[PDB]
Amino acid sequence: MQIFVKTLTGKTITLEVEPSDTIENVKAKIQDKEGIPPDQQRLIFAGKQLEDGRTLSDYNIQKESTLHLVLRLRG
Amino acid sequence: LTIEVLVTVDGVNFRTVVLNNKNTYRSQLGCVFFNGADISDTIPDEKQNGHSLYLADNLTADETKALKELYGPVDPTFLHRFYSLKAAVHGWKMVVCDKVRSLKLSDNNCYLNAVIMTLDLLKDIKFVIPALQHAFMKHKGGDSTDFIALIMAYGNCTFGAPDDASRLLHTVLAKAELCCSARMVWREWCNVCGIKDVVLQGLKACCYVGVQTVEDLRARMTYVCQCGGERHRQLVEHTTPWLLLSGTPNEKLVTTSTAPDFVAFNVFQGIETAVGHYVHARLKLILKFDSGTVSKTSDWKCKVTDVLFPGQKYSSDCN
Ligand SMILES: [Zn+2]
Repeated sequence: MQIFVKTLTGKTITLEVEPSDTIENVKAKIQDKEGIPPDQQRLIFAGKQLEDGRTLSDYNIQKESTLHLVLRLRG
Repeated sequence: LTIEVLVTVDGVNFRTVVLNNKNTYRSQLGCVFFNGADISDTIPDEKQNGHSLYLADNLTADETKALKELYGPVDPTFLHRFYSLKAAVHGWKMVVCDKVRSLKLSDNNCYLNAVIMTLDLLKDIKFVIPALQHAFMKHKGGDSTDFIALIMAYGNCTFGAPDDASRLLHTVLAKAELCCSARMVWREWCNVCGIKDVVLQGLKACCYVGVQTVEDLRARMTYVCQCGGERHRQLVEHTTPWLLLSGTPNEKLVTTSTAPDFVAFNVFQGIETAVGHYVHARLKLILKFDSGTVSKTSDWKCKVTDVLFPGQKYSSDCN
């Protein structure tokens, strides 16, 4: 299964994962594609922030789904 | 020579543990807190004999089970981090301006001020996790140490370190529920695939990340369907006690000579790639709460992040 993650710059990456994969593992895939640490990644799908305690199936995320990557601000 | 202590992880179930004065607490038992202080790397003394200790690791089977019921499913380092954060943030203070409580600036905690002050405006919310709800009720009572430390622990925040208010806010809200009804219905349609409604209920229907205005939330979207054809989406039903919209810091001019609809909002000051500063604001004039510093302005050039709207009662015929 392939999904899509859009950044703020504009470049859109494609990730090959499975419904079983959790958000913690999805962030690991982004780590190997952009170099951005999982600790500083915010994934937004369908207006909801994705938490590391749940998987992709918990958010009903599947094929051809588009995710939004936003960096963790430091205030 | 030897002492006995009472070990607990919940303050209700205790077990006796025998210790000598040969090795450290950590060596004999594990990471332990005594009246809030971590004494793991000290030698047991007669002065602590019979006293109660809070254990953070090397838990028994019973303690682990009670831990999961009390705090939910947490990582092995959670309890230590929570206990440690509690000790660290004990010196933090709330400033009270006209009954309104605001967290005083200290150790880069401004993002926490924005999170907490926003939470304080959200009616009919509660937490499922007993410890979190208990700390929440204490917070509303005037003692916020437990709640602050807990959400920092759940949010994996580090004492003294700058952090993201929106990220923490939605993390905390993901653990909460509404004490009333709420509903949000998206309608998607495509001439080939058909009409599809996406329903959200409860707290989930009161929060959205990606939009910061009611107008943009109710706007019709147009994109490409899975079949490759033209697909649309539009909000057709929204009934909430309140509405929290969150997005990236975008610069605008907020004025009260226009009579806005929103009740409150958070602002990120500084550049987004470096260490900035959060400020919480409410409209009652714009009441600004800068970590204990309170001021009023007619207008304000700022980069809004989270926005809080009143109750929604909306339906669209979608045409
Ligand atoms: Zn279609």
